Amino acid sequence: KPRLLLFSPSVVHLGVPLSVGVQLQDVPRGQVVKGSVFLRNPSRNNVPCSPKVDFTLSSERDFALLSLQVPLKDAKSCGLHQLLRGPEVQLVAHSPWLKDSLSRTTNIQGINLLFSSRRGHLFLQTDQPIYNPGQRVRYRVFALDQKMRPSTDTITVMVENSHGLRVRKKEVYMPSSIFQDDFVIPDISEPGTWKISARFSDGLESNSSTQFEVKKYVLPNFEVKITPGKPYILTVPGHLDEMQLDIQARYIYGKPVQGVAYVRFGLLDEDGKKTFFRGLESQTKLVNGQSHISLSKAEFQDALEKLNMGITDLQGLRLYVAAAIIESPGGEMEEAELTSWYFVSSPFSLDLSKTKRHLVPGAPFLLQALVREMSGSPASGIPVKVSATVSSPGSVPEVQDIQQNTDGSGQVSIPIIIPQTISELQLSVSAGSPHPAIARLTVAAPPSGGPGFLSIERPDSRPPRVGDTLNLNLRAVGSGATFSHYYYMILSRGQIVFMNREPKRTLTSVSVFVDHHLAPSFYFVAFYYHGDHPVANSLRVDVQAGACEGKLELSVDGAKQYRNGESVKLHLETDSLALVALGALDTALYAAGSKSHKPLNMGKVFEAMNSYDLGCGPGGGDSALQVFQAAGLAFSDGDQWTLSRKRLSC
Amino acid sequence: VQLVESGVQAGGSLRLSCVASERTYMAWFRQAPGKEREFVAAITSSGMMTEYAPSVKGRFTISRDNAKNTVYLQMNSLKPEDTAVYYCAADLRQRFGERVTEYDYWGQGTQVTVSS
Amino acid sequence: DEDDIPVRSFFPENWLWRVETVDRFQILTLWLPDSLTTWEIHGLSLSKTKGLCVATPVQLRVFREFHLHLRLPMSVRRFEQLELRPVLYNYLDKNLTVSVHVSPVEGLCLAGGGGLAQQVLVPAGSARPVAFSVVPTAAAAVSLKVVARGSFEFPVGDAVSKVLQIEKEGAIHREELVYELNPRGRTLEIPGNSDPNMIPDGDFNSYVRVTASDPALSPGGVASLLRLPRGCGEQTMIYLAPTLAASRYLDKTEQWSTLPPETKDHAVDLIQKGYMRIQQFRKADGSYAAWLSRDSSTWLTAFVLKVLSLAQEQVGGSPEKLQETSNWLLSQQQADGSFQDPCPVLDRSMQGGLVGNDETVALTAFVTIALHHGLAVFQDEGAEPLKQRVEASISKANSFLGEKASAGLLGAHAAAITAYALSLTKAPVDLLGVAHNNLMAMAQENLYWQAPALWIETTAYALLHLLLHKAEMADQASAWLTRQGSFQGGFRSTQDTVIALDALSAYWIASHTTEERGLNVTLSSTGRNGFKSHALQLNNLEEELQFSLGSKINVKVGGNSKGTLKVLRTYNVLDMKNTTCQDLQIEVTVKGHVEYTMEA
Amino acid sequence: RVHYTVCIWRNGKVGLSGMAIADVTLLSGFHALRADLEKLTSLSDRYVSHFETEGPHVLLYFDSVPTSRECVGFEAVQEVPVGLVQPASATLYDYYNPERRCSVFYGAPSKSRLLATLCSAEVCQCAEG
Ligand SMILES: *[C@@H]1O[C@H](CO)[C@@H](O[C@@H]2O[C@H](CO)[C@@H](O)[C@H](O)[C@H]2NC(C)=O)[C@H](O)[C@H]1NC(C)=O
Ligand SMILES: *[C@@H]1O[C@H](CO)[C@@H](O)[C@H](O)[C@H]1NC(C)=O
Ligand SMILES: *[C@@H]1O[C@H](CO)[C@@H](O)[C@H](O)[C@H]1NC(C)=O
Ligand SMILES: *[C@@H]1O[C@H](CO)[C@@H](O)[C@H](O)[C@H]1NC(C)=O
Repeated sequence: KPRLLLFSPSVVHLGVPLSVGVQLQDVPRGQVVKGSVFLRNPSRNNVPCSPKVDFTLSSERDFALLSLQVPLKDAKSCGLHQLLRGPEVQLVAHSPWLKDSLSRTTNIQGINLLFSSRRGHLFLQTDQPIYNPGQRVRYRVFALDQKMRPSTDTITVMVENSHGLRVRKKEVYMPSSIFQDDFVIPDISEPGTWKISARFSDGLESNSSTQFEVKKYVLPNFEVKITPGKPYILTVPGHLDEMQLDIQARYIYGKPVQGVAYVRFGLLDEDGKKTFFRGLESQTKLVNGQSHISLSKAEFQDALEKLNMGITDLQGLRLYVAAAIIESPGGEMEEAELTSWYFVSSPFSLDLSKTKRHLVPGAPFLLQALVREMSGSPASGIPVKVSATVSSPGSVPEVQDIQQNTDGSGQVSIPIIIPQTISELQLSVSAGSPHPAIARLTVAAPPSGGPGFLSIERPDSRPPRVGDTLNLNLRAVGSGATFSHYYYMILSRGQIVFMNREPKRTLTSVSVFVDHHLAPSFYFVAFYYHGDHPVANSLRVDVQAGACEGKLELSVDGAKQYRNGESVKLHLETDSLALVALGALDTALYAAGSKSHKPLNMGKVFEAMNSYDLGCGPGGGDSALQVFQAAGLAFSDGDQWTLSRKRLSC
Repeated sequence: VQLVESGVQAGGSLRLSCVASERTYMAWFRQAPGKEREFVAAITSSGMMTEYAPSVKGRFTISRDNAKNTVYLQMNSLKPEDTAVYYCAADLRQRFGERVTEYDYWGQGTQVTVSS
Repeated sequence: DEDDIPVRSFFPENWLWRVETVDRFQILTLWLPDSLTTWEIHGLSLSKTKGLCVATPVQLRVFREFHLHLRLPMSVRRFEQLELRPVLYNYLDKNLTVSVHVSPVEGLCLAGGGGLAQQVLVPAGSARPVAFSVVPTAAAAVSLKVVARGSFEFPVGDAVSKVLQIEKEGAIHREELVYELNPRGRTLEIPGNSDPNMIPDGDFNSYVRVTASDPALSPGGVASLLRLPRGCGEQTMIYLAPTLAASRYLDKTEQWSTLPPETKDHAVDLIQKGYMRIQQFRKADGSYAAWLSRDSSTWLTAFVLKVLSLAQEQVGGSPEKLQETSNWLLSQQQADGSFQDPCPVLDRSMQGGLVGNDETVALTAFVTIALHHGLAVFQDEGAEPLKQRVEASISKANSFLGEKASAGLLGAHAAAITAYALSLTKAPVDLLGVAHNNLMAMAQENLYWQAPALWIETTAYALLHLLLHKAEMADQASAWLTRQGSFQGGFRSTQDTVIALDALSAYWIASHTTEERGLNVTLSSTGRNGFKSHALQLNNLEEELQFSLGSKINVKVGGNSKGTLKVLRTYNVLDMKNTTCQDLQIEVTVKGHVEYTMEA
Repeated sequence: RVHYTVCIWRNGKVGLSGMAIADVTLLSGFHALRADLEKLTSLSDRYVSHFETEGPHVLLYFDSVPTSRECVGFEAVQEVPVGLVQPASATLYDYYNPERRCSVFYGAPSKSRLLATLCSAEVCQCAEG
């Protein structure tokens, strides 16, 4: 019962190369199968939407990765833009071998793909984060293809308004990939959050939006921030945490400032309404730019009883704080706020988004959790206890307790062994000492009676640096020794960048050389056939942010503290020939009343890259079809086929 | 906060002194029978600056003692028809020169008469 | 010395905005702008080989030991007293007695009448603001330079020159003219500004604001209709009518993706083989009879023409082999335009709702509907004499149907079919109107007309007529067809299945249809500078355009879409706001002696 | 060598009732005596709840704003002669919303709270000299 397996990402972006994974299984080892794969849309008489691509592979090499080009001009030719319900294109594999040899219904095998014009990476950089009306707004947008190399296509720069109204549209073709432009704000425009949007002209929904805020302001000279001693308040009955915070006023150029610092406290509910306190208005004098403000527990009790709100009611209420630091003798005052401060019952937050659901019986199920102090960086040395409740239908549900101490980055991995034929697993994770943060979940076991599952495992259980070679182990569970080889494929950014075959042994150590093409998180799908059915278990694997590959290193001539009007020799380095987008931004603008939005930093670049990742969820699925859906893949072996995506984002 | 006051042929002189436990700017007021009291002079807490009633320009001077914290009011060259009861009073808000009667906790004063 | 002090005037908020190449080494000299702050310099490398990586920001810091921070207020009305406070800053280790004095600048009122030095002693590590109050009386903007010249004990001086911009007379007023737009009421006029509060000379900036303000059967059951054609020359069509209808119905509805893609290529071969299966039953004159030996039947020839002509868009058939087939049908037209069956079909079941009291009316309607379907497949070149007689044949046929259609007293199936046939072939309007009016009255009340074979078919044909004549009637019609078609094993017969699938295919494409929704307007007026025009395209978002039209403007909105258009006008008026504080007030009186170096 | 009497009042019943922060600014070389202000705060009957004084600037936080013209004073000294004649300033920031301030002026004892302008018209000229 030979089969032709067809693999490809469950979304295809028009205008950029597509990668299709095709292979053979259960071959008599004496025949060579040749065929073609092409994109045909059914609604228009099956006209191709892409050039024909053939694989012509044999049994000795049954795995093949095909780089399918899908030019956008053909998409217009086949009328893909003329569809009336959803962008549904079909990818098919045509080969006479299917009809003559396998005696199938037709000599063609295919899948259903949801195409979308989204393509290329567009990064927008504005002159300064905030504008007062009447100023000349500069900006530039970077055009980058999927492979993060400079592109030379045409884009439609669009400058929206606060109310949501277009103000300026420009179409331009950029042979240098950097488009510089200057736009002028009206002198009457009311304060608000504007927006710049740029999208590839030929494409439709490849827009990337940056928001520059227009507000009425003048440049301040000292920026004050409020840093509470502990960013959370414990409010469980009996014990109430002391509420103290430190007010720091420093000039934009660093030196401390001396003056007064008025403070008013309050409570913010979820919607945003404020409710201040009377008599708690504590004002001080800054000493060396620092002042400490505290509220005795008794004093706090007086304020609430006066308000009659009570203590037990502070469930999701936030401790408002504002300051009005007046720089005596200058007199200029620059207020601050501390909206982010909650009344929480525990000092830690449980992040269990990484533990994969759908436990695989018979293999060590791993529980990945990230414990982070609320509104703070990940914390180390937090013992975490788990109470797994294995639900065996034929016996009393067993309970297993195990504990482990945070590695140092906030992650914990505790393998809990689960037996066969288990109804489900319900566990509670407690992290903290004292006042543990409890967050219990249950995972349903895959239906029994199916073909033997597969169990991937990562020994190091630590994200790999770029350039490492992580190791992964596989093993079938159950009496499924029919197969002879282990199959796997590496997915990153919705493109099968590596497909390979592995032989079966006592231990199967599959090595992945994590290269830049696998970042920030590359899936890892592996499968084998229990004779006829497929069984698989993918694995979301993260990759550390690492560093540049272009190596843009900005530096200066030491630290001389140049006086105004002086000349500085900036030193910059680049690994390759590149165009550097130098931009100098006064820091006081961050002080000017604004959200303090993050600039264009690696957090967004890698977020932008991975925004193309189609699969979601950490991995693993009950049935081979479900796992291949979750990884962002289309799978069709002739007998079982992958359902098309219901929508672009899960 | 209580005020205590203690202390003559025409052309003479007098040195009235009012003692207050708290150290402040207490001024001098005079009241004659049948008519409303009118100020004579005042002195601030530090005593750097003082004002006198226009009728006694250059004639009545005020000084204070930093140890016993009083007011020393010498009255050289008395003018014969100035007879009246003099009141030393103050407020807690240092409203120097506040001519009109907005002083609280008035003192009792002392009777003084001038004979031609 | 006044001149020696290096006046500082360059106070940008972003200066190193450029782009340049890299070759592992370049020494670019940056001249720090004359501002005291720490600069968040950064950059992005854009390389052809490697690509982008965001650099690590560099926190350059520029600062002077003894500086002067002068922070002008943004809005400084004229005729209003102003408070300027240059806060001397002295981080040195020496007590300095410096002098602050705004240099005499035309267009302003110096409190001292000009350059009067105000000696001030600044304890080290402290600030000594020297309040300056100058009332602005200039026209547009005045640049005032504050010079801090120190004593000879340690002569360090600073000089800041910040440009002060003075706002125009009075406050600012906003006029919001909310209106509407539509395809009647096309042209509207906006009255020109006539408020008496207008300042005769002043900035009159106006902006426009236009807003667009914009507002399937089971793929499983229908996919089961794809069956391999089999049987005699009659049965080969029963399995080939739904087979093409299902393939066509899912082609137009875009439901192939729901089915496995091999199914589409599995069906394209059922029709391909099906076309051959029925083609070999063709007679010499293209009769497509039930059997080669049996006499021909015009009904089947019409039915086979419709199905085959429709499938001709896919199978690479021979156009001339189809042209002759139409010729046979024409030759059977009678004197009045009717069609008579030369041999009835062996099985009357496939006829659907044709069997009944009257047949010639339905035959005429059914054949003409099919007969037109063959017009599309005719070659654009040649057969011109053949084509011409076709229009005459249908026109003669339409006349008979119209005569019967207006007569009335006809069956429901005849009534519905007659409506569509006249609609398809563009029958004369009067006949079209009377025929259409005949259908609605005969209709019955998503209750319209389980459903037997007769009712299901007539609805589909009528439903098609409503689409070609969709407003609360077709939409309420499909709710009976789809509900009637969703039953298990629905669409019992062959004629209903082929045509019902056609109506839903036609109905679906109508209901799920989108247009340009254009709304572009035109603004024009006779301004002082002359005549100006503008337009605002809103095919697919909202737009606002800066237009220079100081008089009454002309609007010529056009487009089926409807939206909201409002125009914003900005100008200055005569102010009336009290200068005295209304809620909270201060009263401070300084009494005593203040010594002066010089007094007027 | 110079006296002050800062006076503040509030109409009330507006809904913005709250504490106030005086922003009194002195002439050149003036700084209030810390002894005088300290006396204001220590008293049981305290009006200037919190005060900070550095050089010209003086902050007199007021816990209660009376409806009437009930107000406090204090003394000040001078060291450097004032080199020019002009009106200094003042400002009452609402402690809960400093954007509803109240800028006011004053001057030397014999002078006024404004400068001499012949403005009174479309044409507008001043006569300081
Ligand atoms: C491109 O533009 C579209 C429409 O203007 C944006 O669609 C929004 O997407 C966000 C999240 O992706 C949703 O929360 C909004 O509701 C969407 N708006 C509408 C009107 O559908 C889209 O986000 C833009 N692209 C990017 C990258 O931001
Ligand atoms: C500045 O004057 C103060 C006056 O108290 C004095 O204490 C200080 O030493 C002086 N600074 C220098 C550098 O002499
Ligand atoms: C938009 O303007 C064009 C002129 O270029 C005109 O032909 C078109 O009709 C306008 N739009 C609509 C909806 O009428
Ligand atoms: C407010 O302005 C009006 C006239 O503009 C004036 O009569 C009134 O006195 C002002 N308010 C106060 C508190 O004086």
